[PDB]
Amino acid sequence: VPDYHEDIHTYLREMEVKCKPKVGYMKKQPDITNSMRAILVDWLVEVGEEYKLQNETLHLAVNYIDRFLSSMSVLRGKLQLVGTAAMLLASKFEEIYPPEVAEFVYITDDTYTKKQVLRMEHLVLKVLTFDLAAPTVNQFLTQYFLHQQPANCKVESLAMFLGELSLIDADPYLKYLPSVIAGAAFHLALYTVTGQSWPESLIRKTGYTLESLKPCLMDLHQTYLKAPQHAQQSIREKYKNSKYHGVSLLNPPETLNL
Amino acid sequence: PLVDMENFQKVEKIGEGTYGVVYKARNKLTGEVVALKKIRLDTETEGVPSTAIREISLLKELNHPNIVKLLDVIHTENKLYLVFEFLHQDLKKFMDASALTGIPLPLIKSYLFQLLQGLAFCHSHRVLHRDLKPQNLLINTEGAIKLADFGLARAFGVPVRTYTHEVVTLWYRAPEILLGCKYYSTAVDIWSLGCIFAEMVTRRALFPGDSEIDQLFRIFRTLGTPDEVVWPGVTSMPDYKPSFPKWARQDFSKVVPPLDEDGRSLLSQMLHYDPNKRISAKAALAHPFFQDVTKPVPHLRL
Ligand SMILES: O=C(Cc1ccc2ccccc2c1)Nc1cc(C2CC2)n[nH]1
Repeated sequence: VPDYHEDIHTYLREMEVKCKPKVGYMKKQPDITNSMRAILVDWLVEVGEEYKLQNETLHLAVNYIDRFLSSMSVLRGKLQLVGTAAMLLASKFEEIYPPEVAEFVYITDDTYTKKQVLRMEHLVLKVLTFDLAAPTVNQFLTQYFLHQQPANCKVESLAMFLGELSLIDADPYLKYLPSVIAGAAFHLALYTVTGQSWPESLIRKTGYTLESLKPCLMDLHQTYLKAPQHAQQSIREKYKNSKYHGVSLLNPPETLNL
Repeated sequence: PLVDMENFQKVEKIGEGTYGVVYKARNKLTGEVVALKKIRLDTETEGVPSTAIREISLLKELNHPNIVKLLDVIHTENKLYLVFEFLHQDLKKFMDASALTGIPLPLIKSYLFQLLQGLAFCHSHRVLHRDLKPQNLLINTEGAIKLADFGLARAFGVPVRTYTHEVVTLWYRAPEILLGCKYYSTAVDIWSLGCIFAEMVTRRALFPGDSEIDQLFRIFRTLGTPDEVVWPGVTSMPDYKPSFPKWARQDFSKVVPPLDEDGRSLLSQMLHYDPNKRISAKAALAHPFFQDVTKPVPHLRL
């Protein structure tokens, strides 16, 4: 356990409240829908797999996209340009060496130009006012894992899996803070793999009781159950790999007995 | 955008660099003196550089007296300007100018104290500096010192992976990095600080390596080649070699002669081999070495 472990969690909790996008922004977009967003994010996951990007990169990009769309009306044919720019910026921020812009233009099947991508980068930066270091579910899970005596790789992969799935559906995850989604994912994964529950140490650390996580937990469990039937499958595929101990193949418990 | 740039009068060039150029400038309307870092965006047509992305996004989150203030950001069609508060000198030039007389111990103590405060703030805000060296530390006539140059900085809400290219200049590079560890930790910034502390005190770089292997040997020759007992796991690290010479640890009173018991104690804790055991900026601030810290003003030969 680090020396600034606590100060950092406290600060992350403070910042997550600030980089929070508008929950009801999609209803106010005249041309795009949740499904279109779902399709975009699913696509970003593939891009991330194609260029072997960190998972954190994926989460930042989604955060950039949801904040951008919370104040800028975007048309169908431009949604992907916004997401491409968001992935480019996220890569620059998180990756050791991001793919060149040309690669991002390529993965769009030349739908846009190097020029359009760089201009959208500028606009996104302006709209977000260069505040790119946002807290993600990934970051909270990381902090949470240090509070796991029985360090279990299967538990971690699965929590990561459930955290990643929440990115796909604005409804109902947009209304939950990253620390809460992480909490639910952590418990659900721990429960499914070891039968253990939200640990006392994290209750003290986060102030979240199993009770407070219930609303999100019930939703995450539902997403888990329906996971195989979902229109978007890039994440399940990704988590079949041995790198993640094939946790997307694990069967979700029937009930949570909360 | 270009309206703001018109309000600045260029005074003189402060420094160069890859990212671009830094000029001392003056706000024509307010009279405020600043440092303008100009970045050309047509020298790669790769968009905004990753370094700017990070320095800007991380720096605007760090507001502390011992961290350089980013006042503004102006993004034109092909140019990116970062506006910083202005400080009279950087630690490297000052150390250079203090060669004959040396920097008074009270001022050295004051500077370390302030540097640890700035660093503690960075770390408690999940930011790793990663490039602490005399050149990146700014000082003014009042006796304050501030961390600057956050181009290589990184948020570690999620572990930061090691990169061959993006690394501290050799002389201040932590041993874990030289031995090829997987992830960075706050410990690498503390190590750099210890090296600077020693350099200020003795008037000579502590570990002036010529190469990576030579850097490691310089460190081993002074602090002793580390073993499993001193640093659990060291022999298993990627670049560790069982053929490494086995040097004995040099007596600290001979490495930094002008230092007293407290100074020697603090320095050795900052240079502890095991990164998990290396003292933190926070705990260093509580060390009895700073029992009598004050805030002297330097003799700046401007
Ligand atoms: O970097 C210096 C010291 C310096 C160095 C060289 C000079 C040459 C001429 C005039 C003033 C000069 C001042 N100061 C400074 C740099 C900055 C921001 C870029 C970080 N703010 N203040």
